[PDB]
Order: sequence, then structure tokens, then C-alpha cells
Amino acid sequence: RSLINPGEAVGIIASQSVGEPSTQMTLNTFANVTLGIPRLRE
Amino acid sequence: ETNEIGVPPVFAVKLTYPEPVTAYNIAELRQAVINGPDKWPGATQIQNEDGSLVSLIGMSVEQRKALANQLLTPSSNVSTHTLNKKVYRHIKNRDVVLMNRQPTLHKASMMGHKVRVLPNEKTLRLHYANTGAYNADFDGDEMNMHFPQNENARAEALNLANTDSQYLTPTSGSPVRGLIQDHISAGVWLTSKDSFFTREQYQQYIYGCIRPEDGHTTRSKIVTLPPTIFKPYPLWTGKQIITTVLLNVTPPDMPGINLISKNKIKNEYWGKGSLENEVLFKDGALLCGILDKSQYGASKYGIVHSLHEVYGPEVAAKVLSVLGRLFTNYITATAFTCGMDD
Amino acid sequence: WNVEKFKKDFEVNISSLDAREANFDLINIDTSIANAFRRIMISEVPSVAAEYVYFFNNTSVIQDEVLAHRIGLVPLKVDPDMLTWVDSNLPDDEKFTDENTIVLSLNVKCTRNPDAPKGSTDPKELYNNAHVYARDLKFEPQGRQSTTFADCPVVPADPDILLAKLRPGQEISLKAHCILGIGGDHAKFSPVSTASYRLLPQINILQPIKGESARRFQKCFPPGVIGIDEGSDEAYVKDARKDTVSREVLRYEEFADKVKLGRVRNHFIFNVESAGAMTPEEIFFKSVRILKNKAEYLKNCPITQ
Amino acid sequence: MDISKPVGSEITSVDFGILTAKEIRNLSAKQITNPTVLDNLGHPVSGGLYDLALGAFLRNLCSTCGLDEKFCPGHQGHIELPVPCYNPLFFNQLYIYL
Amino acid sequence: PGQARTADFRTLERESRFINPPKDKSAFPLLQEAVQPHIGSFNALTEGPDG
Amino acid sequence: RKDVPKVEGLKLEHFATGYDAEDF
Amino acid sequence: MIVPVRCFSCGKVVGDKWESYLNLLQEDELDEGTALSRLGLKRYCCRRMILTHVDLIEKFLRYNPLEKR
Amino acid sequence: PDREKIKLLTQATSEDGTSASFQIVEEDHTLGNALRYVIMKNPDVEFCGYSIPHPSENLLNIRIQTYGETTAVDALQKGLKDLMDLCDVVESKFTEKIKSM
Amino acid sequence: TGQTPIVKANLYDDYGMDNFPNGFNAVVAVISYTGYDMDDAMIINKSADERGFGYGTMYKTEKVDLALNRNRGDPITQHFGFGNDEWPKEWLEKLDEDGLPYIGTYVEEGDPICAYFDDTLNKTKIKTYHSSEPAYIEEVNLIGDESNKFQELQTVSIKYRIRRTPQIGDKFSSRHGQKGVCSRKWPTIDMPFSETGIQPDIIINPHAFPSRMTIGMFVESLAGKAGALHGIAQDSTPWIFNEDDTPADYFGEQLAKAGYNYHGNEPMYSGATGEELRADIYVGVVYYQRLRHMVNDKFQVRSTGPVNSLTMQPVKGRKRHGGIRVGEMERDALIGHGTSFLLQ
Amino acid sequence: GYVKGRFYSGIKPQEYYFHCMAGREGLIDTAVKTSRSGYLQRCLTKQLEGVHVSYDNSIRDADGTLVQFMYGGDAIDITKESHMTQFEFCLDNYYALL
Amino acid sequence: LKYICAECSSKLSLSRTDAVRCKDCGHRILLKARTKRLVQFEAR
Ligand SMILES: [Zn+2]
Ligand SMILES: [Zn+2]
Ligand SMILES: [Zn+2]
Repeated sequence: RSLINPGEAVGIIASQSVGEPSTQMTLNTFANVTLGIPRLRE
Repeated sequence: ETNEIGVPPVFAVKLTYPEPVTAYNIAELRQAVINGPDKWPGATQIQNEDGSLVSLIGMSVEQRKALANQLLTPSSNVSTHTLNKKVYRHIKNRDVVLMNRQPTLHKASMMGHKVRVLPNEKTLRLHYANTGAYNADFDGDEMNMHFPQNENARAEALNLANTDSQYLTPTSGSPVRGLIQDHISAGVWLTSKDSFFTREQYQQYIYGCIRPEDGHTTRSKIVTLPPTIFKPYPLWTGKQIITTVLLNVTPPDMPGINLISKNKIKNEYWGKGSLENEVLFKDGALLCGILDKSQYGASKYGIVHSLHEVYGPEVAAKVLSVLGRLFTNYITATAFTCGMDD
Repeated sequence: WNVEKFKKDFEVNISSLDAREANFDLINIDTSIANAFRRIMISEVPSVAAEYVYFFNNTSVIQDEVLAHRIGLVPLKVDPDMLTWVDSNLPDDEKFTDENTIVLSLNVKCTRNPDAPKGSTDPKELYNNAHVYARDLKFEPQGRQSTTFADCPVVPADPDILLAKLRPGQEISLKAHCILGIGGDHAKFSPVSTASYRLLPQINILQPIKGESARRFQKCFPPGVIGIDEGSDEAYVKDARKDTVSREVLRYEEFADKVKLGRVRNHFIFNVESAGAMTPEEIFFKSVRILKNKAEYLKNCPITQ
Repeated sequence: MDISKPVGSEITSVDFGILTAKEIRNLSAKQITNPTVLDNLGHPVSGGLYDLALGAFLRNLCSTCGLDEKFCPGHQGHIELPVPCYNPLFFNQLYIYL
Repeated sequence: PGQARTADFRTLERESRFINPPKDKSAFPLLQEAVQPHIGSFNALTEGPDG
Repeated sequence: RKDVPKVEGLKLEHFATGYDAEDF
Repeated sequence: MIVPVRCFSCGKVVGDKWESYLNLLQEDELDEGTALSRLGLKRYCCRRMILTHVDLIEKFLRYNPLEKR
Repeated sequence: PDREKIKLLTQATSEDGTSASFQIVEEDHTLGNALRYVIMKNPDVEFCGYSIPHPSENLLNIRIQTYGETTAVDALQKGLKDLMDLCDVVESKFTEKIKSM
Repeated sequence: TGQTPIVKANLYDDYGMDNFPNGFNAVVAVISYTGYDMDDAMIINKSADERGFGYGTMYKTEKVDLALNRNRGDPITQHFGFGNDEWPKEWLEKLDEDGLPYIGTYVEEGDPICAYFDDTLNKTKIKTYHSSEPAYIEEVNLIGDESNKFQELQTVSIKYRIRRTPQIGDKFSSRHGQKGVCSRKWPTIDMPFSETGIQPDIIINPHAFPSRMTIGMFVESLAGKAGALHGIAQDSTPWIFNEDDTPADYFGEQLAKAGYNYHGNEPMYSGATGEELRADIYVGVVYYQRLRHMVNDKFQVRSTGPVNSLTMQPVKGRKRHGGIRVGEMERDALIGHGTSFLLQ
Repeated sequence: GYVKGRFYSGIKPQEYYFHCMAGREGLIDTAVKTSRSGYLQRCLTKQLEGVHVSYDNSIRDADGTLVQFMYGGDAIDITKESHMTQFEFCLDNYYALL
Repeated sequence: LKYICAECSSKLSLSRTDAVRCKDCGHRILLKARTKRLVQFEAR
């Protein structure tokens, strides 16, 4: 009874689950790797 | 309610819906047409069977009464015989709209709310429990209200995109709706061991938040508990107000919730030997612990999320609204302040 | 409980009554009812105030709507019983009658004064009618009112209210219609410069306090609240009724242990100030009556299914 | 959109293609040839761009269907190019084959 | 006394000044001082010992 | 450093309703 | 601009008290809190209204378009 | 008469009438609180409270449930009567004290 | 109506700031009570409002210049006034004989604010008022021309006065960066009320403080109340106090001498239930500023209305019944829900 | 810039000045070092718009192309997942769940 | 006398094609005077 329903726009939803939360990475704190949105773009 | 939207009459009078006229609604629509374009709940026009529209705008009360009496006349034309007239009625509380705040970055920034028309208002009124979803600040930000125009869209806005369907986010599957500020502070106080209420107060807190004159006729009689202290004086505790709330809004043919949880406040803060950090629900009764941001904030595995699992989203949404009124009322009665001394 | 049990226990004490303000206690009444009277006194006891202002000219520095507003705040010394309510469903001609409405006029032009004592700052001697006061509202009686109000002309309760100021060449010309209204609608109709209550303080001492402590303890409350008894040398409470509940005691460590501060929960000290139209006691009576009519009007309404 | 005006026919796919000058000439409601659009009394110049065969215009009725500015869907006409021109949208592809 | 500067409403001083605008010089030199870089530099276009 | 100067001669300017200055 | 008629919080008439308050400070040479008391302003609600009023109107009045300066 | 003032909310009133909800127009806390105080003194009342749906609609909701000796409508009437009588007691007491003052 | 602040920086006097009052001394309570004051929303007392608290005005000046078309010192086509052809007559309700509006006139959208006779039309025409907000005529200036007389009236300036009573959604702020949006005009019988029998002019919510740490507002609260009581201006210049001489102690001592609680708390009662609240609540006097609207706030609703010629979709408008846009982001949201009929 | 002062009793002029620096820092950082995420979201959604769960549990694009064989490898709705491994919460509450 | 001079304050009137200027000053800027006319307000 916890199954995803035939018909769900999982594609749109995945897009929103990456784009929306990434607005919380608009800034940064203070290896040495690329972070946040720039990295997500790469 | 956490699933409603407060609509100003300035909107309610201009937004219409095309209702087909039938045996089951001829009384209602008669009245709407009589009421006219400008008295809510009324109507702005009539669609005839030959598709033509008739404006109710320039009209006197008598002309309207006339049109209202011919809403359901038979067909004098074989070609349109399968159709009935339509009344373009005002939006009302039965209705569902689609609320939107931009940027719309996930689907919970566009949800379905039940309409509640509010006299004298010039703005849209929105319960706090929705700020999370919409990312709304109340700093003069604006929202859009969309009024779907046919029953398929109605069904979808009430069952698929409705606020109550969207308690958990699809990102991680965690709560986005909960109470904030006054309501958390209020809860710490109301559910404190030091909290006692007389019969009069207890019954009044209950009725002020239950709204039993609703769809939650789980009973058509409000149920109460016996007092905790019988003698020397009948007293109820705050924790009993919570148990009583749940008792009146959860299904009666179903055992009370069972939860062992924790809140944000360490036992040390209450004194020696306290267990108030431990939140205990047994058979639907709050037996130990205070309620907190961790319990009815947007907070995984707290009481309202627990209720959401066991009894479904409708009950959880109802509990959330009920608790909201309870704490709002408790605050009007006892207040909460902050000063230099603190 | 029982209405007779209430009658036997209820009690009123009138500390001070005056034409403008009353100070009195209601004893052994429930907070819900004291609160009712309080709310009603502020918001539901009718009063007469200017509602509609008709300008024919205003070349003063103060804008029409603002001038109109202040005129509406002027408390008129009018008995509200002498007026009937306006029906707001009739056209303007039918709306205002001799039982409905009181008309005030105001007509000032400011001219320069030739006989000004050269090198003067005072505008009374520099200008004629520079300052416009509430007392300058002339009462113009209409129809039967020449008779009805002959024994009590319409006068503002506070004549010396400053309404406007002018300089040479500027004029004000207006008529105002004044009608019945209630505070809940707009605060200009409220008949109080405030009605409120406090619960009677309860200072109860949890053990005797004497000697140098007594003197110390006594000074944590206003003069006269705490007495020092001769003999036992111990402190006792004279009258809590004078206490302001500053909680000053609770600051000093030595006392915070030995005093609880509470209230006598069903003992209300009311203070009622009138805006000037009716006496306090009338305003309080009218409120106790208003509450009763609500209950009576409701008992007699049919309950529709 | 009205629940009492159902539609039976349904579009199921769309095909992209190119209009031939033969088709156009056949379907055309009027060949347009006058650069001038209106006359001194603000009426459409005949054979001009507001020619009434192309649809109702202002308070005039459409000369092709007879309906007014509200119920007349409009109709297309054509200009005759006296000399062939490259279709600019396809000029790159033409270039490749050439 | 002869102290540090404590606050005053200056009620009489203010209201009289409203009615009787000074006939000699402004009462708030600090305010004129604040605008000095603008007036000064503009004045420099025509003053100076050199035209 | 000097403290911020105390304002001299401050008296009660508040009384419970039904009383005034010269009742004290 | 001009004295308010009533105290914002109390409802108490305050507009008859401006001209006298000035005369108290000026003529009788009282301090502000003594003068406020003498006019019957007890609640700090009401004392605030007269204590902090700015009779800005007296400035506006110096620009009168209807007289030859 | 006036039929638009108070009405029964039949979707929260039982068959036996020992439990009922009323919606009263043009009334807030003032009457509501006072009325529930009085009603709760009635020994046959098992439950009573009032609520205000929204500050912007002038509406007052009263709930009464009895232990079965009287109906809910009875309790409303005794309460209303009790309230009237209670005001009389106050008016009379105040009068006497003004005279005697 | 502005007031001098009770709590002042001495430099406020030195820059002559009383010449431009910028705010008013409110009775402010830091209380959770109405339930409408969370998320930095605030409450204004309804009676306070009705008694003048925070009332303000806006003025707009428009220039009507019917020499705008004429090609430089050209013959004059249009003259202010009425022609002798037949024109409405309702026009004279707003306009004097010269074709200018009578001073004082109420004027709402669509009304005449100007009448002139056009020669090229042989008709009398009318410049209309365009704001959706109604106003009154304040000054009408006849701007004559130089280059030696002879020229008749061609340029006029009309100044409109717009009333601004404080509304829901108006913004208010103390002088400590605590900005709030008016949520309700709360009925005074419904407000909390003090032992002193006072109702607060403004409510600010205690939850507005722990994240911002504007401790200076709390100080202003005590100082302002103590000032109102003793008839005292309070100096609030920075760095005059220190750790051995704190303002909470200083002003608190002053309150205690006045007869109020030393911490600035006061007993209050619920306007609704009538009972004393659980604890004393923090109340005092804080100088408040009313913030101007910067935004074209006004709501809009459309059932149907004008559509655009090419797409037959709702025009953009408000002032002309334009539709609201469902853009690409809202499209995606509607797909994400699976709600194909809502999308349709 | 070690500030021993506290907001209750006030901060010295030196501390104040340094504390202005600290305050301004985040605001300067939002002004200059702000990356927007909008274009990224558009591009994900425009490509993923028609990817959906099919009646066979597979995840398909609108043209029938099979993207995944089962949603999480396990067919679970994220919003129905919270209590699936909360066994002790399900064991109390057994009867209501049944 | 519909207008007022903005400089000298002399009250004066105009006519059809008349000198848009004060007949005393020669200042070319005129204020329209408020004349006796009914404007109605509600005292709120
Ligand atoms: Zn056509
Ligand atoms: Zn006051
Ligand atoms: Zn002149």
C-alpha cells in the first residue's frame, strides 16, 4: 500500500526535488572541491 | 482551517461557476438568481439551452424572480432537448480554488484550498501552516487564486492537488505543514504539569477548538474525560485537553494512537526526577511529556505525523486545525510575553 | 448556584461618584459578567457625535476630511435618549428628521487686525478669529427642536477644544449632522474617556514579619498599603485596594520567600470616566440594561431549524 | 469551454510539410496586388491588404463568408511573386544540395 | 548645574521658533554644515582669488 | 568615566484607580 | 500638526489642553510633568499626547497665499 | 418576529434534543461568555461552551448538552432568563448604593 | 500628526529634526494575544486608528498642457472652457466655467478634470481622471506664458489629494529595524487592557525578538514609559551607558520611583475572557514610524474580459480587467500533480 | 574583534565597529556570490516532463521509451515511506493499522 | 473673481483671450480660488 501509482509524473517531481532544494545553496560557508550550484551545473 | 483560504467578497461576487440546473439544485439556484450579481451567494447570468446568455446585471428584483421561475421549464425544441440551463453562480464555501505563490518551484507551491468567504476583508487570508509549502512571508507578497470551471477540475483540486494531500514533501518524505511561534510557546505552557483547568474552562477550551458542527461528526455529541483530581475540587490537566481533542476527532471504531517520542526540552529543565522530555501516548491519551515544535511543528515522527500514518491525511489535517484553534484561544486567555527581565 | 444565592452575596461599594468619573467595586460577581459590562460601556452605549460634515468653503491650512474628523471627535453634550436612530435605507431627504439628527454650523473668516500693538507675537491681537474652538459650533435647531431643546442648547462638553487655526483671508464654512451611534462602530461614539477595571489585590503574608523587616517590607508597597501594628510589632495589610501590584517586594531576597501576591478573584474595582454627555452612573446603568436586553431579545426570538 | 457543447472529432497527430504554389492559388480568397491599404474615406482598397475577401474589417462584412468582425474567421489570400525567390527558412539546405 | 548634556524637549524654545522664524541666522548650523560640500564646491566656480 | 546623571526629585506619578497624589 | 482632539489610547479629550499647557510652562514656570498633572493628564497614555505634541501647524500658517506679504 | 437572529445547527443536534448547537448573529464574547457562565450553573447541563468561528463574521456558536432531565433548548431559555434576572440584581444593588451614598 | 520622540538622541535636536516630525509615540505591548501577529505581522488598535493614530495623506501633481501637439508658436486649436455645441452637462458637477475643476471636488476614475473646446473637431472635449484611487482637488495653478502676454491659457497644474487611513497591509516600524505589516485593526474592547486601564496602540509579537536581538527596543520601551510619567526627555545617544551603569537599571529605577514595576512589566487582562493573563506583560512607549507604500498593491479579479486580437487570450491589465498568468513554472506544477484537467 | 560586550549591557565603539563588519559580510556575500538555480530547473523539467510511472510499474518517457524498470528499484512512493521500517511503531498500533 | 495672484495675492478674474498674468504684478502664475460650493464628508 506504499507503492507509487501508475500515472505519477515522477520526472517532473525529480526535477523539482533537485531544483527547488538547490535554491538553499545560492550562497556558501567559510580536498578543496567545487560546490553547490556550480558543481550541480557541471 | 489549514486547508481553507479566506476569500474577500470583492472576489466572491465577481468569480462565478457555471452550474447546470437540476431537480436536486433548483431551490438553490432559484435563490442565487433572485439574489443577483451583487448579493452573495448570488449569480451573474443564465445560460439558456440554445447556448445564449442572459445578464442579470441591469435587472430589477421582479425580472430576476421571473427568470428564476423558468429555470427548469421543459424543452420546446428537439435539438436542445438534452440540455438544461446553467446558472453562473457566485463562488461559495462549497468550492475549491487553486492557490499559487511565485516562484513555483515544486508542486506544493500550487495547492487546492477550500473556499471560505469572509465579510469585510480586502485581502486573501491564509493559515500559517501553509507558509512552508508556499515559502510565504506575509511581507506584502501576493498570491494568485484560480477558480477551476468544471467538475473534473474540481475533483482534482479537492483530491490530488489539495493541501491535505501534501503533508509530506516528495524531496525526502517529511512534513511541511505545522504550527509555529505563538502555537509552540502556547503548547509548552498548556501541556505543562502546572496546568490545571476547572470543569468550566476545560469544556470551553474543547468546544472552542473542536467545531463539531463540521464534517468531523465522528459523534454528534462531544465526549469528555473524567477529571484528574476528583477531590477537594474537580480539576482537569492540559494533557487531558489534548487527549480529549484526539478523542473527539479520531475514528471511534478505531483504537487510540500509541506513541513513544521525545521533545526538545531536557528533563533537567523541569526539576529533579522529571520525565517531561519523554512524550507518551497510550491508547490515544497523553500520559507524559509536553508538546513542542517536535510534535506539531513540521516534524518527522511527532504526534501529528504519527496521526497522519495511522488515521490518514484527513484526520491529521483536522488535528492540526483543531490544535491551532486550541492554542490560539489559550493565547487569547493567558497570553505570552517577553521583556527586559528575561 | 441559584439567582437568589447570587442576590444575597452580590454587593456594590461606591468609593467616589462625580459628574465626570466614578470609582466603585462590584463584589462577588463572575468575571464573565464584569467583563460584559466593561465591553458594553466602551462599545455599545449610544452617543451623539457629528457624522456627516457638509463643507461650503474651507481655505484654511487644514484639509477638509481632517477638519471633519476632529469635529467628529468633539463630544457633544446631548442626551442620547432625546434622539431616535437614523434608518440608513432611505434616501438623504427622508433619512434626516427632527427626531434623527442635530445640525451644527461653523462660520469663521479671519481678517488682519489694524490695532495690533506693534511688535506682537500673540495671534489674538494680530489676527481676528485666528483660533477656532469647539464652542464656535453653533447649534441650529430644526422643526420641533426649537421646543424640545429649548431647555438644553447643544454645546460641546469641552468648549475650549482647539479645532483649527487661520490667517487673514481664510475662511471655514460648514454644517454638520450629528446622530446616534456606538463605539463598536467608531470610537467617536464611545461615551467613555474610559471604563476599565482591576481585580482587588491580595497581599498575603506567609509568616509574621516584624521589627526592621516590617519597616523594610512596608516600603515595598505604596504608602498606606502595609501597616505596622503596635504591640505585636508585626506587619499586616491595611488596604490592598491602594496597591498598584508593582511586585517590588519580590525583588528583595529576604521577602520573596515570605509573601504571595494574588487577587480576590471575584472583586472588581471599576473606574468609569465620561466623555461628557452622560454621567458615569447613567453609562453603567445603560450597560447593565443593554446586557439584559440581549438576553431578553434572544429568549423571544424563534429558533429556526 | 462548455460541458454541453461536446466535440466528436479529435485531432490525433500533426504532419509537417510545405505549401505548394498550386495549393495556395487554389485556396486563396483574393490575389493582393495593391501596396495602398486605405482610400480617402478609410475604406479598404480593393486588391489591397485589407481587401474584404480576406475577412471582415472594422464595420464591414467579410466578402467571402458574409459574417462580421466577430464570427468571421478570416481567409487567406496570396501575392504573386513575379520571379522565384529562395525560401529563407530553407536556404541553408538548398545551399548544401546546390 | 555644570554637567554633561542631558535630554530636553525644548517645548517653549521650539514652538516660539515656529512662530517667529529667526531674522538673523538659522538655529541649526549643523544642518547647513552638512550641505557644505555642495554649496562650497559650486561657489568655487566663481569665487576664489583668481576669478 | 562619569555615570549617566540621575534625574533629581522623582516622585510617584502613578496611583491605583480611586486615589491620587495627596492620598499619599 | 494641530493638537489631537482625543488621546489615542484613553479616548480622553486632550485638545482643550494645548494652549494652557504652554501657558503653564511659560508663565507659571513649571516643569513638564507638574504641568501635565495640573491639567488632569494622569495615565501615561494621556501625558504622552501633550508632552510630545509638535505644533507644526504654526509653521504651515506662515505661508498664507491669501495676503500681501 | 425576527427569525434571522438565532438558529439551530441541525447537524450537531441529537434526536432526543438533549444536545444542540445554536448560531446567533450579531453577538460576540460579551453575551457569549456571560451566557455560558449562567448556563453552566444549571445542574442538568453536562456540557456547554461558546465559540466565535471568525472575528469577521458576526456569529456566535453555543453548544449545550444536558444529562437528560431537560432538553438543550430548555437550558438555553433558563440560562437566558437567569442572565436577565442576574442583571436586575445588579441594577437594583447599584441603585441602592447610589441612594445611600 | 507627528510627535517629538520621548527617547531621543541629543543630535536629534541639533539637526532640527522637530521641523520634520517622522513618527509618533505609541503605547506598545510585547504580547502574543491576537493570533494574527506571528511572522512579523502587527496589530493596530481599532479605536486608536479611529481617533487619528497614524493618519496620513498623499499628494500627486499632474500637468495638463494642451500646447503639447502644436508645432511651435502655432495657431491655437484648443482653449480651456466650454463650446456652444451640445455636451453632457453632468460635466459642470466637476468643472467650473473656465473648464477647470472647482477646488475641493471629489474625483474618482473617469470623472472630468478638464474641459476644452477643440477647433479641428468643432466639439468640446474632456481630459479625464485616471487613477483607480479617488482623490480631491487641492490646488489648480494657471501657468501663464512669458514672451510678453498676448498668449491665452495653455498650461495648467492640478494637484490631487489622496486620503491614506492606515489599512491592512500597511507597514510600521520602530527605530530598531523591527518592521511589521498590519494584520488587523483590533477592536479596543477585544484588546488586552492594563491595570492602569490602558489599551495598547500597537501590538508587537514577542517571537519577533529572539532572532533579531534588537535589545535597544526593550530599552526604549522602559525609557519612554518613564519619560511619559516624569515629564522627561530621555537621552539615548550611543555609548553613554556601560556595563557598570546599565539602562535597564537606570530606567527601571525611574519606573519604580514612578510606582510601576521595575522591569517594565504591567498586569493585563484579556479583553475576551476578562481574566488576568498568566504573567505581567511587557508594555511601554516606543516611537513608531509609518512606512509609505512603495508598491502598486491593489488586488484584481477577472471572470471574463478583454482578450488580445492575435491569441484570443486575456489581455494584461488590472486597470482593464486583465487576466492572471499561469506561466511555465505553474504548468510544471500542474503536471507534477498529475492533474491533467486542472492543466486543461 | 573579540567582543566581550553583550547586547543586554551594550557594546563599546570599537566592538560596535567590528560588529558592523560582521553584519555587513553576509549581505555583501549575497550581493556578489549568488548563483541562480532557475535555468537548471527549467532544463531538467523540460526534458523530464513526460517521464512517468506506467501501469506495468516501469518508468517511461511519453514516446514509450523505457527509462527505469521500476521506480526506486522498489516501486515505493517517497511520500508513503516514512513508517515502512518503523517496526516498533507499527507493532504498537498494530490493531489500528490492520 | 475666480483666480488669485501667486505673488501679490490680488484677487482677480479673466476673460476670453485675456492676459494670463496679474493685472497688478505682471506675474504670470495664477492660483484658482476656492469658491462657495458643496463638498460632503463623513467624519471618519
Ligand atoms: Zn470571412
Ligand atoms: Zn492619554
Ligand atoms: Zn500680482
